[PDB]
Amino acid sequence: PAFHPGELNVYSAPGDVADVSRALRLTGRRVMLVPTMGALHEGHLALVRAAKRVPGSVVVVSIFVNPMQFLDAYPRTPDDDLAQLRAEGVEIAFTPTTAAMYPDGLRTTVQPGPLAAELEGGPRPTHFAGVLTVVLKLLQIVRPDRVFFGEKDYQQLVLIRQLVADFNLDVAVVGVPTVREADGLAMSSRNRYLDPAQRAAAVALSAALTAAAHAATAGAQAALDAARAVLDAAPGVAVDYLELRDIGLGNGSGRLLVAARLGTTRLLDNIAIEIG
Amino acid sequence: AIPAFHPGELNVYSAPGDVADVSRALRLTGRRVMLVPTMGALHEGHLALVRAAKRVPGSVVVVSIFVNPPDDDLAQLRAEGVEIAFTPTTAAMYPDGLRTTVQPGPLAAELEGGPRPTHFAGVLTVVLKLLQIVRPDRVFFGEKDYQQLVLIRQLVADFNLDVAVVGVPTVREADGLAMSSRNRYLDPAQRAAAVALSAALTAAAHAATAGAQAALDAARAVLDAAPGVAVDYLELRDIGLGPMPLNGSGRLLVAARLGTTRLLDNIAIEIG
Ligand SMILES: Nc1ncnc2c1ncn2[C@@H]1O[C@H](CSSCc2cccc([N+](=O)[O-])c2)[C@@H](O)[C@H]1O
Ligand SMILES: Nc1ncnc2c1ncn2[C@@H]1O[C@H](CSSCc2cccc([N+](=O)[O-])c2)[C@@H](O)[C@H]1O
Repeated sequence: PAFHPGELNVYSAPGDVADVSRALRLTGRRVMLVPTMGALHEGHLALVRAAKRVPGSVVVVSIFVNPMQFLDAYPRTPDDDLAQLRAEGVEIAFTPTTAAMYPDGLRTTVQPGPLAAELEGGPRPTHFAGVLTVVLKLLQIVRPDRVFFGEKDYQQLVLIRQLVADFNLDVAVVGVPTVREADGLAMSSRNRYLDPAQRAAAVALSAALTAAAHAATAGAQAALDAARAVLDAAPGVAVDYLELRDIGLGNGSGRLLVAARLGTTRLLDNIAIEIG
Repeated sequence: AIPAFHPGELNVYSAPGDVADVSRALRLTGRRVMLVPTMGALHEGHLALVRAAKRVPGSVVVVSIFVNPPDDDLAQLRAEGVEIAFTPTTAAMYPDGLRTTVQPGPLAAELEGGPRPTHFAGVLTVVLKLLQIVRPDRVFFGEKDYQQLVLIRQLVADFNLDVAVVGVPTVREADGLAMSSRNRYLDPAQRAAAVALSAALTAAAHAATAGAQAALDAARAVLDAAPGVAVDYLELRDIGLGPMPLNGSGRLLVAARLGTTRLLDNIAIEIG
């Protein structure tokens, strides 16, 4: 497969991107991987820009809607995605087919640890097995020096660090802070599914979290009650969970995580919390 | 700084990071890294794996010795001209206990997975780890554990691992008995009866010109002629351990208990 530096090169075949990545590493370029499900927004572009700033980097952005972590409802805009990558000066997009990634269906897979059964995994007990299986595959195909994930999906980031540690993967996991709208709303491809009213109410998630982070000088109870009060004051926000955990998602430094529904649209957000 | 490596000597590393660093450094110097996973207690069967790895031009041979949850073994490797032994502790391999693991496909529940339903999840997890630590160009496994070999091929294909899996033919005693450290536990009567596994398989392989049923019936007759041999299974499958096709290549696998000693063997079969 051909590779043209300073241009966007799109490969669909795992063998092609593997070959190009290997070649590029051999010539001294450091391979950065940004796994995505497409429908790219500024949150994804922050990942790309973090990748870019690593000197000598070549940036691979994968776009794959992984059926195993689910599907028909997921936003798909491939045209726009590659345009954005071109604008960002990304040199490699990897856009594999389902058949190329899963020629044998679900055969060997990744079994995450107990964290996958909790929070996002509570009602979706196979979700993270899906995510970790695909991320492992992407990591083996691309063999990046570093792989970039958003903090917005904090439990996912934690589990990917677990995958990496547990399987001795020779990749550094880089967590990138959540990119937010002007009012604080965490950027998400799911935000498009909010009407004007729901969009207005949705600010309560980030407002609750930031209120909690500042309340936290008064202790964990204060922080949680501050967040709960903001969410309770929000018209038509239905809370699935609001949980304060250790940073590894098992007191002093923690992470406060929220998941809520606005209509049918389920939103997530989380924030660093320092107690005292 | 990259850990010390002395060419032509047995270099022993216990730290995963150390062997990772040396393997990476060596491959950059134009060596091809060969991995031979073992559980120690080495015999000629394991040496055959080592010798296969050694004959690859440019090879550096990494033999791991690890029991999934010594000086004699090292002497044998030294004598084989192996340059790297990797001897990690359980704590070094599992610093966070069992957390993320590999879930094999359904083949792992069959055959050997009958009595041991989680056995292969353990093997694939540790093999995946060793692969990621050492990043070998090729990894060597004996055909004696054929189902394990097939499952490792599935692991490598399924997770897109960039390693060649090399199956090495089973090394046998003079009478055909597959070499295994367990053979030592057999008393004379049991050791004599144990020959029936290999004899049954080789009979089947030659009977196979007359078809699959002839091959199975020949093997069963041989096993039926042996006292104190409790057959756990005797199965003819295709080479990937799916159902046997009407003709073509297959594999015949047997497992049996002699007292408390469980023995396995298997053989290539060509049907008709
Ligand atoms: N507002 C935001 N700010 C920062 N990062 C954000 C973000 N919104 C999303 N992201 C970040 O953009 C990425 C979204 S997809 S990457 C995870 C994944 C899961 C399953 C399958 C596959 N896959 O097939 O490659 C990949 C996440 O890293 C998210 O945390
Ligand atoms: N007679 C024989 N002939 C050829 N190969 C033989 C053999 N006897 C044994 N072997 C071969 O010697 C190797 C034995 S150990 S490698 C598999 C394993 C299992 C569990 C845990 C771990 N682990 O913690 O790294 C590794 C196999 O490749 C076997 O097929």
